[PDB]
Order: sequence, then C-alpha cells, then structure tokens
Amino acid sequence: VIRQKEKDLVLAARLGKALLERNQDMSRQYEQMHKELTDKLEH
Amino acid sequence: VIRQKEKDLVLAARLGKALLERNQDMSRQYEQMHKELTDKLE
Amino acid sequence: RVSDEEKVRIAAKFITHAPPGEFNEVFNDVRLLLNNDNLLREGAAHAFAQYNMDQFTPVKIEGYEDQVLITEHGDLGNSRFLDPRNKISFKFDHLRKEASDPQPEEVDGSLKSWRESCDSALRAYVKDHYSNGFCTVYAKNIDGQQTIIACIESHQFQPKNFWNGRWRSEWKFTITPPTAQVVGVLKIQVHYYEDGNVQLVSHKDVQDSVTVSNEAQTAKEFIKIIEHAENEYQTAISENYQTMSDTTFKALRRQLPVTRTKIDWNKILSYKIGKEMQ
Amino acid sequence: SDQQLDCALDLMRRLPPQQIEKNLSDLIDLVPSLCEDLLSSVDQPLKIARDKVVGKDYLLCDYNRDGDSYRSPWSNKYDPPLEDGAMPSARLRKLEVEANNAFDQYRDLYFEGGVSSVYLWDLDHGFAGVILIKKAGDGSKKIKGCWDSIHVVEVQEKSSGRTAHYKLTSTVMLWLQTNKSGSGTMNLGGSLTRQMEKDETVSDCSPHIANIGRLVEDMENKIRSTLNEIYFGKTKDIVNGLRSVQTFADKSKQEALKNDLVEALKRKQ
Repeated sequence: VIRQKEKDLVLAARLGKALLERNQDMSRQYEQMHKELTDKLEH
Repeated sequence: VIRQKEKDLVLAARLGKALLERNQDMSRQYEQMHKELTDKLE
Repeated sequence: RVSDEEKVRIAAKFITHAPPGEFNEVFNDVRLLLNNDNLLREGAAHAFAQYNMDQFTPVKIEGYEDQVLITEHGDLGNSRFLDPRNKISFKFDHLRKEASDPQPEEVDGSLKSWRESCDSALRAYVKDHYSNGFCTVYAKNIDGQQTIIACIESHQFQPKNFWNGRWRSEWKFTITPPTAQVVGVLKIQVHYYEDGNVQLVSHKDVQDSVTVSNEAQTAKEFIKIIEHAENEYQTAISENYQTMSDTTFKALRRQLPVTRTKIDWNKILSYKIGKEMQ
Repeated sequence: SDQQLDCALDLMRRLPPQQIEKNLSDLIDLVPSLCEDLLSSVDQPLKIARDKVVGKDYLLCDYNRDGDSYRSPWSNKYDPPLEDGAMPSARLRKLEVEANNAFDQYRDLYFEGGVSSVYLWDLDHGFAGVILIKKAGDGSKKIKGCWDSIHVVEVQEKSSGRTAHYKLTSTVMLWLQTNKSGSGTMNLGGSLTRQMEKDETVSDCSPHIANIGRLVEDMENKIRSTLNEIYFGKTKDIVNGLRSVQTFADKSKQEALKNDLVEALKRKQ
C-alpha cells in the first residue's frame, strides 16, 4: 500500500532515527566519560 | 510511484539502520576504549 | 536523445574491447542494457564476428578432438571458416560458441603441404612451450602470393581467481620463397581484478626473415625464429616487470622522495623550509 | 532499471582503462536519465583547469563543482563566473590555502612535478576535504604515464581535548606505457581504492592537516607498493603461467622430480 507503507516505513525510519539519537546521546556521554577518565589520568 | 517509495524508503529506513549499526560500533569501541583508559589508569 | 543506428557503433565498441574470458559478461551487461536484441542482433553480430575472428577464438571440432582456432584469414561468408586440419568446412555460432556443419571442405589446394608441415612443427612447438596452447595454420594463395598464416593461442579463464589472460600469437609465414620475411604479431591481453582492476596489453611487432630453403628445414626453422622471438619476448616482458619499481613508477611517482626520508609535516606546516631564500 | 544500473557498473568495471572518459560518455548516451547517477561511482581521470588571476592549476571534481563552476583554491573564485557559489568557511579558507601549500610540498617531494588541489567543506563536528593529484608522465620521455589520485578525507573531530577521528578513502588510477625494444609496446592500465581510519591526537605541533598528510602519505605508499608487487607481479605470473620458456618434457623432468619430492615430503608424515 502506498499510503500505509508511507506511514509505517517513514515511522520505522523515524523510530530508527530516534534510536540513532539514543545511541548518539549514549556516544555523547561516552566521550564525556572518556574525557573524565583522561582527566583522572592527567591527575 | 509505488515501487519508488517502496525501494527508496525500505532501504532508506535500513540506511538509517546502517547508521544504527554505525552508532552501535561507536558505543562498542567507546566502551572498549574505556576499558583501556582504565587500564592505563591502573 | 540518441538514434538507433548509433547503438550499433556503441555495442560494437563494447564488444571489440571485451577482455578474454569475459565476453559473455559483456554480453549480459549489454543485453540487459541496450534493450533491443534486433539492433544488437545485426550490429553486435558483426561485432561478434570481428571479436571472434581476430582474437583467434578457440572453436571445438567434435569430430576429431582438435579444438581449432578461428582466424580472420579463412572464411566463406556465413561463419564458413575453412578448417585446415582435417579439411572440413564448418559453420559456427559466435554466441553459442559451438561450431556447426562439419562438411568435408573441398579446399582448392593452396599450401596444404606447408599447412600441415609448419602446422606439425608448430604442434611440437606448442606442446613444448605452451601449456594450453592451440595451433592453426592457414594456407592461402593471397593476391598471387603463397603464404602460411600460422597462429598460436593460449589462454586461462579462471573467474574464481578473478583473472584471465590470452596469449595470442600470429606469424605470417610469407612464403615468398627467396626471402620469407616472416613478419607477424604476438599480442597479449591480461586482465586481473581481485579487489581492484589491472590490465596488461602488449604486442611485439616481430620482424624476421629467412630464405625458404626447404619445407621441413623452414618448418623447424620457422620454429627456430618462433622459439627465438617468443622466449625473447616473454623473458623481456618479465624483466620489464622486474625494472618497474625504480624506472616506470619513478617516472610517475617515486617510492620515497629524493631525500630518502618521510615528511616532517610538523616542519613544513610550522615554518617555511627556507624556500623563500635562494 | 536498477538491474540495468548494476550491469552498467560491472561494464565499467570490465571496461578498458584507456578510454574511460569516452566510453563513460557513451554509456551515459545510452540511458541519459541515469547519467548523473553514474558520475558518482565511476572512476575517470581528472580535468585540469586554469586559474587566470594567479597563474596556477587546479583540478576538477564534484567537490569543487560549485553549482556548475569550480572553486579555484589558488583564488577562491568560481569559473564559470558564478558569483552565487558556496564559499567555504573563511576559517576553512585559511586552512585550505595551507592545505594546498602542504600538498604542493607533498606532490613536489614524491611526484617531482604534476598538479595538485585540496578542497574543503564542513561537518557538524569537524570538516571534510578532497585531495586531487594528477601526474602525467614526462612528455619528453617515452614513458607515457598518468598518475591520478583522489583522496576523500573526512575529519570527524571529537568533542574537545583535540583528538579526532580521521576517516579517509583514496583512489589511484594508474596509466603506463613503454615503447621498449624488448617489449615493443607494453601498455598497462589499472586502478585501486582503499579506506583507512585513525584517531591521531591533535595538538599545536600536530594539527589536523599534518595528520591528514601522514595518512595520505602512508596510503599512497601502500597503494603504490601493493600495486607494484601484488597486482603487477600477479600479471607477470599470469604471463609466465600461460606460456613457459622452458621446453616441455624438461619441465616433465623437473616436475617429475618435483612430484617425487612431493611424495618424499608427504612420505615421512
């Protein structure tokens, strides 16, 4: 179906992008954890 | 019209899923690097 | 928009440059692309005739187990190349790659003695230096001149190993009895594409002569000139590959700079080396 | 017509690397609706432009193809005269002029001549550039060669602390010929492509451009090396495997004793 797959395929893409940003925030905090570990290394 | 949307959007949502694989490898390698950072700290 | 008659020249251009052992793949990528099998049927059929008459195509003869070669120098129109060995005429489907009609060719008689004589000597030569070689000798009274067009072909079509290669060799044994200026060509095309793409294309315009003294003497002597030029050519090619890291590539790109060290990027970016001063 | 595109790419894959431009134009002349779909993954040589105001040279690709003009890094101008192009960052313009400078040094050290160009563009957390290098053979010499190099680099700079993630994709489109008496004419085409990524620490002594310079240097050394030994030796092996120089029945003797020693080695197992 043109319309129904528009709704669900773009929704799967939207949810996939949301999960992308989930892993992005994870990676954001991951590099934050990385710099913290290096700060301790510096000390 | 139909198959254009079907091909482009199934594989486009799966291209975003390719970015999901990318981000998953990012998180994996990040935690491995955290282990190594702690190793150096040790 | 492009017309239909230009598509014939296009398909001809794509078939006449197809690497050995990869003709069928060019055919698939041109059949699923040109979309009109009638246009490429006629145009590409002539292109198939060219591509299979010039590259000494290995054609199988089911009657005598010889696997003769189709050389440009012998034909009677509808793929009716005259097989010199066994004196049989034959039709051949350029696409099916299967011959047809092994009619016993009533050859007019040109240089049949020379044909099987120099053919025999070349069979010995092929069985000496060619692993999967194939010999074929065309005898013809071309334009009032008796000549032997001995041809040599060897190939390896290994698609699982991502490579090909087809040693092709022609020797116009010009039977100009007082001075057989045996001038021929040994064209080579080698393709390799494992994780990349590399193509070797070469040929040596061999030029040599000898008086047609006798038949057996010039048969094995023809082999003497052949073994000379071929051992010479293969060896020389190998040494051209040997002297390539330092000469040809150094014409293009050196392995290391003339200072024989790496680049201190920190130095170049940090300050100008003194290039402003001379 | 997607299968048609797959077979088209395979046709370019098996196409002779001597007439890449002409045959690419021909393939586009078949289905022109698929034209600028192919000019993204079909490798062809470069185009030399001419900066009129500076008196230099600059190569042409899609990254400098601003609209339908080309941003001459020696002048930061567009040719055709498009005064509406996408100028790079002024920050990146300074980084780009020093990039062009460093790669002119690079090019002069390895290529001893030739034309080069380095363009740049952004990224949210970094930037990205391309490095064009085109070395034609010595026109005076008989070696008609044409080295062609394209280096897609993407600097994925991290948060702070000056540590980055340098993603690089390269391509070399070789070309060679010798009219030597021992070989007649020995044409030699060829093309490569690789990828590499490293996370070298950025510093005041180690800027991004220096990291990129080390990566481009190592990459081209690997490609030139890899080519010369693996691929070209493979072609030499193919010519030697086709026809052997030694007479057969002599090779039967050596292969006979070879199989004898094969039995000897696999005899004391």
